[PDB]
Formats: sequence, structure tokens, C-alpha cells
Amino acid sequence: EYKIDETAQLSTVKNEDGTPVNLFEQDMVALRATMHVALHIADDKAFAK
Amino acid sequence: KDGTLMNEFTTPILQEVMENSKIMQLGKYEPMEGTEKKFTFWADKPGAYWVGEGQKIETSKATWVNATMRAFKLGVILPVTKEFLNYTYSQFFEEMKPMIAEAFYKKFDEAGILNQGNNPFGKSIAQSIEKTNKVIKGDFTQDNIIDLEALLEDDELEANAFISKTQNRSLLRKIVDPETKERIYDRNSDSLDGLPVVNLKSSNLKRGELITGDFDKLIYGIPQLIEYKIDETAQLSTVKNEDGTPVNLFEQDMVALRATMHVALHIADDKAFAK
Amino acid sequence: FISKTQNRSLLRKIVDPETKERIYDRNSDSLDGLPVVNLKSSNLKRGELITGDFDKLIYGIPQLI
Repeated sequence: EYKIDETAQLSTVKNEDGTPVNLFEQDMVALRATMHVALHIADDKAFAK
Repeated sequence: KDGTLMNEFTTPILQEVMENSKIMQLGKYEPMEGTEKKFTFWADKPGAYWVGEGQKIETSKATWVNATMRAFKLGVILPVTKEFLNYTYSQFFEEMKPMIAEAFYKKFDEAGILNQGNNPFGKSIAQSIEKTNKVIKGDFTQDNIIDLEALLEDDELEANAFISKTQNRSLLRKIVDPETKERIYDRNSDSLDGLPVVNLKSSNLKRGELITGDFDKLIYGIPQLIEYKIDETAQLSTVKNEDGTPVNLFEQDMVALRATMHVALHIADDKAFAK
Repeated sequence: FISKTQNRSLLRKIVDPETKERIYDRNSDSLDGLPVVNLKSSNLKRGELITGDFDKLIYGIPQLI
């Protein structure tokens, strides 16, 4: 179930800014991710001549 | 405010109007979204034998956009607070869901048969009058009704039932033909000229019976309530009034019903006009 | 008598001199006694023709590959 939209931009059918009707449009996902810091890593950066 | 001891009563009127809306119009059931109609015509072959003539005509009809059922607002929200506290008001909330379902067919009949607030492209009288002039203007008469019925039947059309209001039926009962004595209005069974007619009673129409051809009905069912948000944000008697829209607690009832009607582009109509 | 759809509707509106309904169909349409046949015609529009003795012969069924 999706909550009422206010911050998200809408173009199709009717634009939402303040109040929105209670209807499911996109399912919400729950996830948790954390990456450990590496001591040595190779990365290339571009520089202008 | 109420305070103590709440009671609600409902009169029998919506049950009769809901059943008459579908039976008179004859809405054919469909398992597909929108409306689908197919028509085929065959060409006549020559008398003398020389060459076999072919060429077959094909026609397709489709209707778009279905009307949505209206959700409960501040009216049911005041009753919902009483339903949680009082046992008698709790039963009234369940009865209100059944009354609104019968009212949905009444709103569909007013939009379908009459051109008060059309949702679809074809709205019976609105679709007929825009295509070709068929509706008669003037006072209701038995001699005029017999002439109008013959003209509509001759142009490859068949009438099933004519929708007429209670006020128009009383005026039709007083009028009598020069040769024919029968009118059928006071009795339980009513007919316009030959075939059986059922009363619909429209808010837009004032006087004159209108005959309907074929109608379509798809995805029609019953409204379901679980969670609803309000945008109006009405003030309540209990506690401080909130300016912000929608509340966490359940107060408003949701409604979900979709129905689309297809037009046959052939319908009879009668209207009163001043001289 | 043979009916041409539009002619039958005009006959139903007219009433007889005696106390009886003229060309009124309760279950079946009849001009005098026997049931009238309705047929669509391009040339004919108004007027009914009454005929009894008429020959009608057919070779068989219309079917070919």
C-alpha cells in the first residue's frame, strides 16, 4: 500500500502537490546495507591538460 | 452533538429505484473492460446467373470511461464516532453501506438515461438528439403517441420499454384517444402502446415518456470500505478542531464501483414545449 | 392481407365504427381472421394487398462449393 503523494511530481492524469487520494501506485521496499572501508583501492580520476 | 440515546430510521424507496434502473434499460453483462459490440451485414445476390457477388459489411462499437462511486464525507464521519460508543448507531453504519449501494444505481440511471451529468460519450437522449432529429415537442397526447411509435418502428428499430415519471404518468392517464380506450396507467401493468413499460423517474426530465433500446453494464458490483482520507477537514464537536487534512482513525467509508454504458444511437423521446 | 411494416402501424391507429378495436394485436396481428404476414420491401411503403391462391415451387437447398 502506498501513501498520499505531495513531494513527488506527477504528470499523468492529475498533478499532485497538496492533497492526494488513497491509492496504491508503487510498492515500498525495506533494505539495509553497509560497506566496510578498504585500506588500499585502485581508482582513476580524469584531469584536464 | 447527540449526548445520550441515538436512533436512526430509513424509509423504503431506494430498493425499488435500484431494481428498475437495470431491468428497464436491459444491461448486458460483460467480462471485459469497457464495452465491445460487433455487427455484420450481408449483401444480396443478382437474379440472373453470371458472376458470384461478394463484399460483406462489418461494424464495431466500443464505449470508453466508466463512472466511479462517491466516497463518504463529513456526514458519515459524525455517525462513525457514535457507532464506536453506542451499540444502536453501530448497526446504522452497516445499513448506510447498503443504502448507498442502492443509491449508486439511482445515480447511474440519472447519468445513463438522462443528460444531467454524463460520464460516457453516449447518454441515451444526448446520443440520439445529436445524431438525428427524432424527439417530438409539445403536449402529451394518445393520438400523437400512436403516430410517433409507428415512425420509430419503420426505421429499422424496435422499442422494449418506455421510461416515465410519476407526474407524467398522471397526465398521460387523463388523456384518451378518439378510437382507443385503453391506456394502462392506474393498473399494476403499464404499457405505452403495446409492449410493457417500467417507471424510472428522472430528475432532469419533467414530462414525456422516453423509450430506450439496448444498454451495456460491465464490472458492476459492491463498494468496499477499509481506509479513506478526507481533504475537506470538517470541524468536530468533541475536542479541538483540526485544520489539517485526513485523520489516522477510521471515520469515512470508501466506495469502489465502475460501470460503462454503450449507446445504440437509436432512442425515442418526448418533451413539453410552450407555444 | 400482406403487411409492409409501416402500413400496419397506420392501420392500428384507425378505429372501427362499431364498438371494436381495429387492427389491434394482443398476441398476433390479423386483418379479419387469419394471421397477417409482414415483409420488408423497397418499392412498397403504403397499402395492403390480399391474396389467397398463389403457386410457389422450389428446386431445393442453396449450397455450393
